[PDB]
Amino acid sequence: DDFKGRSAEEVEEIKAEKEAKTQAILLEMVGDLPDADIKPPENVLFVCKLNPVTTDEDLEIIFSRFGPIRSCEVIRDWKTGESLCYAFIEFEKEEDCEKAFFKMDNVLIDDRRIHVDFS
Amino acid sequence: DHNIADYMTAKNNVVINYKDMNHTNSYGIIRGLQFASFIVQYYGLVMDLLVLGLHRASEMAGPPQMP
Amino acid sequence: TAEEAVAVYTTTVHWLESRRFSPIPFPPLSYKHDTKLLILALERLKEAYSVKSRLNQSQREELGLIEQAYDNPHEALSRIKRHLLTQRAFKEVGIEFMDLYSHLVPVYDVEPLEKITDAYLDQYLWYEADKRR
Amino acid sequence: ADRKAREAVEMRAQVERKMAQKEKEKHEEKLREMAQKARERRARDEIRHDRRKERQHDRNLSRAAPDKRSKLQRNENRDISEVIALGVPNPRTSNEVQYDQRLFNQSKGMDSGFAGGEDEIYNVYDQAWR
Amino acid sequence: EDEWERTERERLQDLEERDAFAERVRQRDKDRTMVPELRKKSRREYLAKREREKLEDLEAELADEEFLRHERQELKYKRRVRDLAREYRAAGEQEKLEATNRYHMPKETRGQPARAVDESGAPGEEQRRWEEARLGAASLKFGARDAASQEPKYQLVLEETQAQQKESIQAVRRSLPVFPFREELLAAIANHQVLIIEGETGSGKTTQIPQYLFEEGYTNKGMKIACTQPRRVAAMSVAARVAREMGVKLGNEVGYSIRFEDCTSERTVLRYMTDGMLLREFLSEPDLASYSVVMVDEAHERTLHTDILFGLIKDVARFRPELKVLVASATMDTARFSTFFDDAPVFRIPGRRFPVDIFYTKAPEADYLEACVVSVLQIHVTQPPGDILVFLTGQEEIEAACEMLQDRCRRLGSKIRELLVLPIYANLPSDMQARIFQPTPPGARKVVVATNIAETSLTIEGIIYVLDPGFCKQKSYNPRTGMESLTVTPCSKASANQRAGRAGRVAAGKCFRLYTAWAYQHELEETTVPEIQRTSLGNVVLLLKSLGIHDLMHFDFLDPPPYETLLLALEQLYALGALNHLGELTTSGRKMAELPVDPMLSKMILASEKYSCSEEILTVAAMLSVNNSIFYRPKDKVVHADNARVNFFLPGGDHLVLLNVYTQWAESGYSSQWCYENFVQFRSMRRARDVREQLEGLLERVEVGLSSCQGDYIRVRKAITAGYFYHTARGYRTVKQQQTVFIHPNSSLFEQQPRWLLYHELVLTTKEFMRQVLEIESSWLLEVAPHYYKAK
Amino acid sequence: DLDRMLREQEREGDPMANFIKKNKAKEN
Amino acid sequence: RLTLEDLEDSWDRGIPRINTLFQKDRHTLAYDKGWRVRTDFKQYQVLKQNPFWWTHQRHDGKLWNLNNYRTDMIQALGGVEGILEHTLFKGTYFPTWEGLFWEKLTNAQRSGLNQIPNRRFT
RNA sequence: AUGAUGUCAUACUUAUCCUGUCCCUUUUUUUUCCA
Repeated sequence: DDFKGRSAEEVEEIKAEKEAKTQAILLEMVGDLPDADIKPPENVLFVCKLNPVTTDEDLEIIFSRFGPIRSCEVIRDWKTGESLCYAFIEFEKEEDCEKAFFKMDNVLIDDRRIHVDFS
Repeated sequence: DHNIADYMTAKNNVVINYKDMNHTNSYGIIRGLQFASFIVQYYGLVMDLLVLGLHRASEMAGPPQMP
Repeated sequence: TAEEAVAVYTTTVHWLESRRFSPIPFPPLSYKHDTKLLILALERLKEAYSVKSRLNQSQREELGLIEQAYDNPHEALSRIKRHLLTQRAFKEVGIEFMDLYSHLVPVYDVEPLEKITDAYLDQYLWYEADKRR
Repeated sequence: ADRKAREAVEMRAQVERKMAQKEKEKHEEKLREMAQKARERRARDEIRHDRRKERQHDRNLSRAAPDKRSKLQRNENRDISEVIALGVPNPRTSNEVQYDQRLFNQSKGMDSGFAGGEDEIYNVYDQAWR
Repeated sequence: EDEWERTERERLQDLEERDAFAERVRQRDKDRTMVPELRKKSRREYLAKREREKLEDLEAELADEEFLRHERQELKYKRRVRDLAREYRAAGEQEKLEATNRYHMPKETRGQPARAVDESGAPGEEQRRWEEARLGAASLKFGARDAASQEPKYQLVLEETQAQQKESIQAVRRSLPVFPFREELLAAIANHQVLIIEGETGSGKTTQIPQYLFEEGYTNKGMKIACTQPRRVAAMSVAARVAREMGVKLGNEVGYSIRFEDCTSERTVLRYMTDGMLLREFLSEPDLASYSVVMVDEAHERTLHTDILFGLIKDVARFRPELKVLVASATMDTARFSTFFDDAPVFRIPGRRFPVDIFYTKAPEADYLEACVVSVLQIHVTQPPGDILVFLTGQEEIEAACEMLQDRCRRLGSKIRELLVLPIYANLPSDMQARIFQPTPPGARKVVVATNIAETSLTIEGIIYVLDPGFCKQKSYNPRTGMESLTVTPCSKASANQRAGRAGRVAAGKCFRLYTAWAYQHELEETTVPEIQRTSLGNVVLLLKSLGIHDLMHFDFLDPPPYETLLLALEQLYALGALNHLGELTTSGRKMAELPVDPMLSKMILASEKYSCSEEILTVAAMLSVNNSIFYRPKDKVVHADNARVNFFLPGGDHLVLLNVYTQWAESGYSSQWCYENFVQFRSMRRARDVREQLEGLLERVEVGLSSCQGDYIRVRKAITAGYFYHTARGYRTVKQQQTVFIHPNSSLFEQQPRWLLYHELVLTTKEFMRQVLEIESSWLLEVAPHYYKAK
Repeated sequence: DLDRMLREQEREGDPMANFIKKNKAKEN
Repeated sequence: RLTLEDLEDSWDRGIPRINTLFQKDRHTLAYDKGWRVRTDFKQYQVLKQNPFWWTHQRHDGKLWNLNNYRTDMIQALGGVEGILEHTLFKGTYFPTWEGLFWEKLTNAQRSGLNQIPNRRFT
């Protein structure tokens, strides 16, 4: 049967899900993400839009006010070690990671409004 | 487009004059129009579909990708 | 009657659906081939007055309109598209007859501005129908 | 009739689209099996990795700074053919047919040689007599 | 002028301090400026962006690997998987395409119709398209297509070293005429640091001399060797030839840096750039510590920026103890360059030449367009090998020469074979230019009629017979009248000598002089006037003042520019908002000199944010920054090209027309087919796009935001009038210089003569013309520059 | 135009050229 | 490339008439569609009747050449001297026939017969 | 009771006058991204 008769926003979110499904299928075709469902591990926060003079321990101490983080790792340069202003913070709980990521945007850390998302 | 077809139809509904006679052409087509040949061949296409039927005309024209 | 016209309309709709026909749009504001179609229509209209005879007032008026459209094609194309968009009532047409001594042939006489507009419409419609098959 | 025809055409189009959509999905499934053939396939390398890292940094710079994407977009393949001919030693192929220019413009004119009817205008011969 | 370099260096550190203060102001302004649903949104954006980024980068990495057993297997796997992804996206696009191609009978729409989504291959395919139409009308075949059955089909019985390529590359490199002279050349390099090198072209000096310096090991500590060029395309050719001599890809140790194209990946030993580049790192770096040896292009172009580079290199040779700088040359007029560089040594290199015996006409004539055609035909009836080049001095007579030669060639049939005629312009689309570089047919005696592109820039093979009428156009500017004339003049003797050098490049030349040898010996000048005397210097007076030089009238040069040109340039910069009461550059003058276009055009940017609408006048300045002419006016056609020009017309001058051209080129895919269908050159307006991109990138350094009005074209014309107050004229007469004016026929306001108007340029060719006019009312004319404007 | 005529006769119907083409097809 | 000698033999052959491929105005002639019907409905518009309603010299090409007819008619009438014996050529006292060459106002009538060319023919 | 004001047309004057216009070359910097 045809799928017609739903709402317009329902058609929009179904088409967006189809676009994301075809993107995930194409990434499975290429082999950059050879897993099927393609799911990142939780309690991991990706931090970007910052300055390269930040510290991992100071970022963990700042993030521990809204939930404790198990570890942190800044994605620096593979040849020179210069900071690429991107990092992954591995938390202990997913709710602590969500509470840390819900109160981290638009905060001038090292004179830069860093953004926190998933990885 | 509907504006084009409205011009096509309204061009044929004019007044024919000769000396002291005037009459409004409301039924026939006027062959003196510059675009009258297109209307004649399109109406003849409709009559070809009436004569041949749809199946034999589609067989004669072939598929639309390879006419 | 009623059902004959409905059957004709339905058969035409089914035939155009079967051929995957794309409908002819309006002539756009910046068409690629509008000047070439205007040149072809003006040559087609200038075909009949190549004898350079004594003519009359109406033929000289038509030839002057052809030359005015030839000098300024953009204003002529704008006037043609304005006539296609707006006007639905037209001037009267003259009729006469050619005696071919076995039968008579009707000859119609049209105002030259409408002749220019109809010639451009004929060229555009035949080019679009040939391109869209 | 117009309204009825509209609905009929629309519903027919939907049905056709649905079956074509199914065919596309079938092809995707078949090529997903070909992806497992990629799993049957992959079951100056450091210089290439450094070039890939430099290209990724250039792509991130072009994402951060809105401009043309280095030589891949500003030069690209649609460059000016002068620097393709001179500054690049790699040329490209050419289509169409070359002709002599001397065979090219013997006849001119917009219209046919019969000016409507125009019976009394001589012109029964093409060239002059002598 | 060591104190000049110290002052220049000090101005560079205070420019860095002003840049740091403006940067600190920029971050001051910047700082002063559900959970699974958010996870699904983040994953949707992340996999969409990463999928399109990896799909973009993968074929770029495959192309980089192609330019550079297990690796072959990995490359085969990568090629197969990118082909698989490409056909997967093609299948999805095919599904959307068959969803598009339906009947869909039209809805009755109230109001005016709207243009929907449209195409095919437009440039050059209409000829083969109409050939296919004639073939379809001509081919006749009966019966069904299936007719291969009942065929017995009888058959005929019949009867029962890659290292050698590199060694050939060094053999070709050792076949140069500089190869016996290289040891004495490096000895003279070790002797003096200011050595001038002369030699006629074809010797391969500019490719082998930095090469022989590279095996001399002058770049050992990381100080790279630099070679400048007068034009970008010749720099591309020289860098490509050196890179193919070395087998090393560009961006590496053989690399280039020109405008919008810097292929240097920080490993570049042999850096090839233009003179504007070397002025730009003079404007950034005070001393060439990163450059060991600078190779200088030939001075026979007499380019303005090369003369500025000559003055700065003389200042460096005063300042630095050594740089081993060296200047190339063509002819024997190196005594002035030697005496300019403190009795510099001159080293001559012979080149491969041929007898290019100059013929003569024993009559003075002033026609040179029928006699040149008769000369072409009389060359075509004598000796069969060779190609013919004819020099001319403008577009409008060389198209008439092409038409006359084509009409004379079509008048003969089997008599007189081939003779294909190809013209050269600067405002020619690149397909007709690239048709020249194709080899000639074996039955042809290919004629390339040309302007001075083949004399100066382009090198074309196979030419033997060369005509020369001895006329070229000069862009002469008169500062006493404030008027610039492009007028045809007789040439120079050195120009005729380089024309004869271009004549017999491959074989024995037969250069036909088109006037008397007495006028060549006596009436003809022997020296070409350089650029700085002919033209105004309003662009580069600000460049010299931005580099700390205050003695502009006492600056070192090969020859001094006239004082009236400097007086009018300083008076204009007084009228512009860049000079103080003491003739000193302001911080607004630093904003004037940041972005590199002309200051009279760069007052658009300082007029922006005073009337908003910054992006519109940015694109207006992008079309006013072009070199070649916009719009295509071909031989014949005319009416379609004129209608395509009229279709872009807007009230208020042609600046809004050019803005409309860039606006309609936007939201069109930036396609070449749109520019071909609208008679717009797709060589000159891509340059306008690149200029607009560079000026958009150079907007934080001037600190001007991306502002727009979307309808307030009165604000756009007010910002233009704020930028253009000096260039006004009304009353069929200049309002200041009292010189009569005439409207150009190619302008959008040739008819409907205005009440008040400004302009951009005042080129005199036949009448005193009117280039790039714009409608004003002289109401906001008094609102800007009140010192210049008084009493209506 | 004798040379162009011999060129046209070498580009004519020419069963010899068909023999040459089929011999190069069968040999290679 | 395709040379002049490739198509010099087949220049005036073919029903679409090969030389029509190399007309000057062929690019704007590529957009002319449906012109046979324009002639066959131009009989309803133009008063005079066209005998060449079925062809077009730019599209179809010049389908006939009658240049040999004049030469053979001059030969069949007895040559140029045999023709000129019938005329008043000897009365004109011209030395030879090879140099021979022929030829906004209001008016009461203009549809009358022009008697001057009939007088010079007589 | 006759003054100003508007491209609206029609008369009128000067022994007014039958008329002309499309550029050679070309050069000008710097900074981030996911198992």
